[PDB]
Amino acid sequence: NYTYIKPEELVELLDNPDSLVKAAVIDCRDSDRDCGFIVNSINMPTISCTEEMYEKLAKTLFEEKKELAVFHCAQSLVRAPKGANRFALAQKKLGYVLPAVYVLRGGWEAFYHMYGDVRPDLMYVKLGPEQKLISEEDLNSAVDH
Amino acid sequence: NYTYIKPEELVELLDNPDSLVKAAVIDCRDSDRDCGFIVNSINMPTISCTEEMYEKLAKTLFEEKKELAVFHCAQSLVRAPKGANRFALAQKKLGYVLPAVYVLRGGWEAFYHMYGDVRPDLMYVKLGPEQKLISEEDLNSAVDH
Amino acid sequence: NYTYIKPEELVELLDNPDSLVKAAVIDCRDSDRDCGFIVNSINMPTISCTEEMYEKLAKTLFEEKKELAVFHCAQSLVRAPKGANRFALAQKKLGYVLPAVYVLRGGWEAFYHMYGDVRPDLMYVKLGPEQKLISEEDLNSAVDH
Amino acid sequence: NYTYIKPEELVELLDNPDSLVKAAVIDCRDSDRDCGFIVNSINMPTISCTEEMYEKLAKTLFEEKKELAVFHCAQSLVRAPKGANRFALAQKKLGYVLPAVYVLRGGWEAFYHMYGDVRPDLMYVKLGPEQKLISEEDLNSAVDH
Amino acid sequence: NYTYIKPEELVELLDNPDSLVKAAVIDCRDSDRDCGFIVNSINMPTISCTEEMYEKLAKTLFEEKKELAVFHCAQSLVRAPKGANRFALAQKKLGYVLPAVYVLRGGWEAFYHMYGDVRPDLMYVKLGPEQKLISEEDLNSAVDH
Amino acid sequence: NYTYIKPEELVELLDNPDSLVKAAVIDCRDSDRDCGFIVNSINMPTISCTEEMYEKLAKTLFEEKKELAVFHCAQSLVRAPKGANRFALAQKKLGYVLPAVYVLRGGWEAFYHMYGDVRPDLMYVKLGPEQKLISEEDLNSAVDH
Repeated sequence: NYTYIKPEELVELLDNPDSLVKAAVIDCRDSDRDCGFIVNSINMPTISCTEEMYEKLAKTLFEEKKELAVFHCAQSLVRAPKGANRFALAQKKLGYVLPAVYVLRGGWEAFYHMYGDVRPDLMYVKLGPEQKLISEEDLNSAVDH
Repeated sequence: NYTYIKPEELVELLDNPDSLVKAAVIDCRDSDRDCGFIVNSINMPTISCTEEMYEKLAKTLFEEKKELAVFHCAQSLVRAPKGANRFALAQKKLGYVLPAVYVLRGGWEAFYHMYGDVRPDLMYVKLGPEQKLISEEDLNSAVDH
Repeated sequence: NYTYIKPEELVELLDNPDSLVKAAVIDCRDSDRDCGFIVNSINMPTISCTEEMYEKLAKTLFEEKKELAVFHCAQSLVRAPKGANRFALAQKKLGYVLPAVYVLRGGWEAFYHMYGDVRPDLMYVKLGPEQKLISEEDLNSAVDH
Repeated sequence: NYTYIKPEELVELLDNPDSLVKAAVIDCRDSDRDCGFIVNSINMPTISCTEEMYEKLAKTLFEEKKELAVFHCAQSLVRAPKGANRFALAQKKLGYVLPAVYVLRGGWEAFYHMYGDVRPDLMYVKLGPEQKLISEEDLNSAVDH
Repeated sequence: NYTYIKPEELVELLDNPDSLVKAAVIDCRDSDRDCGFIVNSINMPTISCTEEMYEKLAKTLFEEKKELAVFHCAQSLVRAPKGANRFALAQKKLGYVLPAVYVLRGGWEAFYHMYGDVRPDLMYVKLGPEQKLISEEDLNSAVDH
Repeated sequence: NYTYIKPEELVELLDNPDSLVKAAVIDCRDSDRDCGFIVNSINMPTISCTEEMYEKLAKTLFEEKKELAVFHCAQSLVRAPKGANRFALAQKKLGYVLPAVYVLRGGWEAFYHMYGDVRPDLMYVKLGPEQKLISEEDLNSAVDH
C-alpha cells in the first residue's frame, strides 16, 4: 500500500527543517542510480533487495521516527511501486504503520525534468576516482570559471 | 542484421580520427538518454521512431560515407537491437550496404561500467540552468581547481 | 497455468447469484484501469504486484471459498495472463488448487465491445469531483430523466 | 519533429475561443480510444493509419488555418509521438509548415488525471445503446436528478 | 475507410453462393499466409504491395462487380486495416466506391479459432511438392484413410 | 546472453537421436504458434511468461541433462531473443551453465522456408476436430491415394 506524492510536494518536504528529519527518500534504482539522485536518499535496488533487507529498513525507519517514506525509481512505474509494496508488507508483518509509504509520481526522470534546471541544490552525482558526492549547484559553481 | 561490438572495440574506434569520421553512434534511449552519453551520438529513440526516419538516417549516413553504425541503448537488450534491425531493413530496402551495422554489447550500462573512471573524457552529461554538454573529465578538472 | 473463459461465459457467471459468490474478477490493469470495470473486481496491477501480494490473494480467495478467479486487463494478451501465471504459481507454492484460474479472452475491451450497449448494468465508471462508482445503466437512466 | 505541450498549456488553448479555432487535437489511440476523449479530437490511430492519410490530414489542417496540432494517445510515449513523426514527415513532403506539431506530454491519462475531477466540461465519453457522446459535466448534471 | 465484419458474418457470406460472387477476400499477410487461408482469397501483402497494385485491384474488383471486399491478416490489428486504408484510398482516387471495404475482426487467427474444428471446408493449406491446394476437410478425410 | 544457431545446424541436432536428448527447443510464439512447429518444442510464449517460469524451466532442463536450449519465434528478432535473455538471466541467478543458450536465426519462417519441402518430417501441424499433432510428411503420404 502506498499513495503517490508529486515532485513539488516532495520538494516542499525536503525544504522544511522539521519535515526533512521526518522524511526518508528510498531510491529503488539499480545501475541507473548513478544518473543522479536526491542527497540522503537510501538505495534499496528493487532488483536485488531481499525480504529481510525491507524488514530491517522498516524497523530502522520506525526507530528514527520517520513519518514519510518516499519510494522512487527512474519512472516509478515498476521498481519504486514494487519496492513500496514489499516495504509496506514488511511493515505490516512487523506491526508498524509509520513511516507512511509514498511513490514519487513519475520518479527521478519527472523530478529532474521539473527541478533540474531550477533546484540544482537537490540534485547529486558521484564524481571521479573515489566516487565523491557533489551537488549539481556546487558542480555548477565549480564549472563557472 | 548486425553484429556485436565490445566497449574496448568502440573506444578504439572513438580514439582514432580516421575511424571516427567513418563511424556513427546511434543512441536508442528515450527518457533515460540524458543519464550520460557519447558526444555527437545520434538519438533515434526506438520507442517512437518510424520507418521513414530509419530510411532518412540510412540515406544520410551512406552519403556521409560512414562505414560503421553502432547502436546502443541502456543495456542493448531490447531497444538498440530493435533500432539496428529496423536500420538494417531500411538499408536492404534502399539498396545500401554501408555503414555496416553494430550493436554495442551491454549498451551504455556496460560501457560506463567499464570506462567510467578510466576514460572520463568519453563520458558526457548536461549541466546547468541551460543544461550544456560537458565531459566528466572537465567536470573532475573544474572540481580539482 | 489457466485456461480461457469467453465474455458470454463470464456474463453467465455474474448473472447467476450462486456462480457469482463463487467467482472473483481480478483486474490486472494499471493506469488504464479507470476506462471502465466490473463492479467488485479486485485490482492487482501486473506491472507492480509482488510475490507476497499474490500469495495473500491466493489465501483470501481460498478462504472465501472461491471456485473461479477470472483475470482480465485491457486486451488480456500481456497483463492478465502474466497475473494468472503469478497467481497459479503462488497457489501452487502454498498448496491450493482452488479457485481454478481463468483469463477473460479479449479482456475488458472485448467484454465491453460485446456487452456495453446491451448490458450496461455490468459496466461501471468513476465520475464526478469525488470520482464515485456508478454503473452505465444508472447513467443512462439519469440522462433519460 | 514536434515539441511537447503540458496538459495545463493545452487547457489554456482549449479555453480560449480564438486559440480553440486555431488548434486541432489528434487522438492516436486505437481500441482504447473510448476510455475518454477531448470533444472534436480527430482520431488517427497510429497502429493502422497509412501515409496518404497523414498527407490528407496535413492538407486539411493547413486549409482550415490550424496553427497547432496536438497529438496524444494514452501515455503519449509510443503512439502519439509516432503519429506526430508521421504527420511532420507528411507536412514536409507536401511543403507545409503549419500547423506546428506538438505532443501532449503524458497523454490522455495525465490530462484526465489532472483535470478530470475539476474540468469535467473537457472530458467526453460515449454512452448508451447508441454509444452517444456526452461530456462528464453533463453526466454530473444528469446524475443530480 | 472500412468497417468491421465478424467471422460469423464472413462464413454467412462465403456460404451463400450469390453473396460469394459479389465478395472478394483480401489476405494481407506476408510469409504467414501459409498458416492457412480462405480459398480464392487474393493475397495483397501489406509489407510489399505498392500503390499501383491497390489501384489495379480497385479497377479489377470494380469491373468484376464485387460488392464487398473483406480484408484480413493474422490478427487484423496492423496489416489488414492498413491494406483496407490503402485500398479505400486507391478507390477514392480512381473514383470508385464499390466494392465496400470491410476488415475481418480478429483476422485469420480469430476466424480459425472459431471455425477451424467445425468448418474445415472453409480452411485451405498448400501441401507438398511445389504445393497443392487442399481443404482441411479433404486433408481430414485423406488422413482418416 | 546467447549465440545464433542456423537452421542447418538445428536440423543436424534434430536428426541425431543422441543429440536429440541433449537438446531442447523453446517455441516463444503466442497466437501464431499453431502455424506449424517442431514436435516436442516447449511453449514459453515470451509475451505472457513470468520470471518464475523461466526459473522452473532452467531447473527442469538442468535436471533433464540438456546441453543446448534453442529458442525460436516466428522471425527470432523480438520474442525469442527476449526468451533467451530472460532464460540466461534465470540460469545465472540459479547458478546453471547448462544448457548453453541459442536463438535460431530467422526463426520458424526461415527454418520452414529452408526445409518445408526437403524436410517435411520435421514439420508439425495440428489438424481436425481434435487438432491432433501430425507431421507434414505423414499428411503428404495420406494424400497419396
